[PDB]
Amino acid sequence: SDELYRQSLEIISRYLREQATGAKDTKPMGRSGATSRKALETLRRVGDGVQRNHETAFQGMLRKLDIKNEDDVKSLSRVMIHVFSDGVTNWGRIVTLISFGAFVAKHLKTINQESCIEPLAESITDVLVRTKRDWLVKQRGWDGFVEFFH
Ligand SMILES: COC(=O)[C@@H](Cc1ccccc1)NC(=O)c1cc(C)c(S(=O)(=O)Nc2cc(C(F)(F)F)ccc2Cl)s1
Repeated sequence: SDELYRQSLEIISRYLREQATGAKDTKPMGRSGATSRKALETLRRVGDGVQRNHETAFQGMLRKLDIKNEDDVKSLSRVMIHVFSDGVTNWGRIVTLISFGAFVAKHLKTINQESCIEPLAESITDVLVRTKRDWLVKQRGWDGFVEFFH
């Protein structure tokens, strides 16, 4: 019964999976699909920029966390709650979180741990929704995300 969680996971999972594999998911979107489609298109544009600009920082974080398997992916939300909460909440920081997700998803594909990508998307979505639900609600959720970056 948690639409914010469901929609956020759908968007984040889609972005991480396509980033890691290079393949678009042809399956139709769930509820509020038009918005989710625009949110995904927005992440492709903004998140690809973030990944280019944040390579150094993202490599630094990946080295320190040393993520190599499902056990490391399952412990990630505890670390990322700390990292993500340690700064001003805005849409930019939220994109950075998801973009770091995509960066880690690409790494997981590289080391033949592609099966960890869905658990990673869950972890990222957990961090976002658990820490920022109230903020996301006030900022009009994914409709707000799309509008902000238009
Ligand atoms: C305000 O929006 C920013 O300025 C974004 C870019 C941006 C600019 C314009 C449009 C969209 C985005 N950038 C940042 O918010 C950040 C960049 C760094 C390097 C940090 S950090 O120092 O806290 N490191 C760190 C933090 C996270 C996160 F997101 F979970 F908090 C994951 C991974 C890393 Cl390595 S936050």
